[PDB]
Amino acid sequence: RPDFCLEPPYTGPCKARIIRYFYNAKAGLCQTFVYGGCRAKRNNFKSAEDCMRTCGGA
Repeated sequence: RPDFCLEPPYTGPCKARIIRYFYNAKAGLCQTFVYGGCRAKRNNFKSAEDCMRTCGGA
């Protein structure tokens, strides 16, 4: 798994409330977080399947 899967979710400095998935490497699962709308990092996915495909295992 790519190293970016280990990074914490990044809301960023914008003020929107957009629900996105991130890979929680401590839990081994994709979970939701609030993205602010700009300056997304790589551990930020629009769907659970893309998140799991990119960063999981079981």
